[PDB]
Parts: sequence; structure tokens; C-alpha cells
Amino acid sequence: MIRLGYPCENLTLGATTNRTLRLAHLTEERVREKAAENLRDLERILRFNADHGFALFRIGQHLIPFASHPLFPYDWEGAYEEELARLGALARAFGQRLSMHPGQYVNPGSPDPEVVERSLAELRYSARLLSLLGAEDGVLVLHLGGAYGEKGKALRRFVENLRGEEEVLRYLALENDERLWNVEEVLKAAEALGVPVVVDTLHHALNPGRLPLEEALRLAFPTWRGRPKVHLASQDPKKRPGAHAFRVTREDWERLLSALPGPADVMVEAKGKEQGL
Repeated sequence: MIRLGYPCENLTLGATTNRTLRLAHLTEERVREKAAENLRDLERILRFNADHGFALFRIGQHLIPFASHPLFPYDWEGAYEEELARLGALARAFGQRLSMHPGQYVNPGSPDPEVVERSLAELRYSARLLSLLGAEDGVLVLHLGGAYGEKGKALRRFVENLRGEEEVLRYLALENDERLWNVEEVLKAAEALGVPVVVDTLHHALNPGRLPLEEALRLAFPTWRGRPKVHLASQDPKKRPGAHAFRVTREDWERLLSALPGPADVMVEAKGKEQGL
């Protein structure tokens, strides 16, 4: 019925795939050491998951820090192809399903050519990384992003800018968000691009449109060739709308389990990570 996962890092290990660098004038060697630490921790996390009943993991965008930037100082695909092949082999042997979820700021439908350009470079890196890991059921999850007034044209720019992106499209799935795009709207975009829909339960509660959760899931599930994916989070009782609690509540778990039309892979999004259950 259900498989489970968590994103980016693991708290009990103190392992993370998401280290970056801030100091000025970075050197190739400083970047390589940070990438090495993120890669070693990805291995630690795959092995931990094999042992602890987790089949899913979202890799941090920073795994190879600044890999999509023009200034990235060496050929990361060449440097890491052998290591990524081995890590991908481990993930397949452990039956783990891998994903990435680019920043809020990756915005292929932006009216600004420089934002679109940065955004597509980040998606191409993410999709290339999943290919190098040999992540066949791998997913690259994306929001529909800003409206900028112009909400029909925004969705039009998004579809247009992505439709030629063959490698991105191999893994791309679209997600509803808490403010701008509900499941019904995202369904329409997903259809245009020929990709699946990931329902985020908390975003759906915050921004449901005219669909009950059970109906959202019933409509989104057939958009998958493989097992459908759902994102489960709980609203933090003290923070702004959409902020995740440290752990998912029994109530929200039970609400999803009741709503489910069939088997699903559930990505748990909580501050407690693997402790977020």
C-alpha cells in the first residue's frame, strides 16, 4: 500500500547531501571537497534507508555545489560519472527511488529571460544527475511558480519553455502549491507537457480549489506510468501558512491513508526528516 521517504538529510546520522559554499573566490579544490562530503553522505543515507524501511530519498540540489552555474570550474559529469554510477547501482540494489525538487526560484515560466535561463540550467543539471545515477523511476518535482498578474500567459510561458527539454521531461512531475496553483490547475499543465502530478497534501489543504483530497488523488494517480507519488507534511502550529511541522501528525497521516485510491510512494516532508514520521 505505502512506501516512505524523506528529503535531503538525515538527522540521526548527521548526514546531508546539501552542503554549499559561501566564501569568495572559490577554488576547484574547495568545491571538490564539498562535493565529496555530499556524495559520501548520499551513500550513508542509501545504506541507512536499506536498513530502516525507507524506499525514497530526495537528493539536495547542492549535491555538486553550483554545478549548473557557468563558473563551475571543472567537468563535474566527467569527474563524477563513475561515482554516480556506483551510487545509482546501490540505490537500485536497495530498491530506493530517487528525486530532486529545485528551489522556489527555479521558474521556467518567468517573464524574465535571465530567470528562465538560470532555471533551465538548474533543471538540466538535476535531470543530468538523475541520468548519471541511472534513476529510471526518478522524479524531478517542480511548482508552476509566479503569476506576475498574467496567470494564463504565465502557464503558457512555462509550458513553452519546457516542452523542448527532452531530458528534463523524462523525470519532470508537477506539484500543486499553497497560494497560486491548485491540483486542478496543475492537472491541466501536466497534461499539456505529458508529465505526472505530485499532490502535496498540506498545499492541497491550504489551496484546495473545488476538490476534496480524495478526488485530487483519484485524478492525479492515473497521470503516473509507475507508482504515484504524494508529498505529506503537517502545518506548523506556530508558523506561517505552509511552514512544515517537526513531525507529521497522526491526523494528517490518517487523512491521507483514508483518501488514497491505491498504493503510493509517500515523501514525508517534516523538519525531523527521517524522525518526521
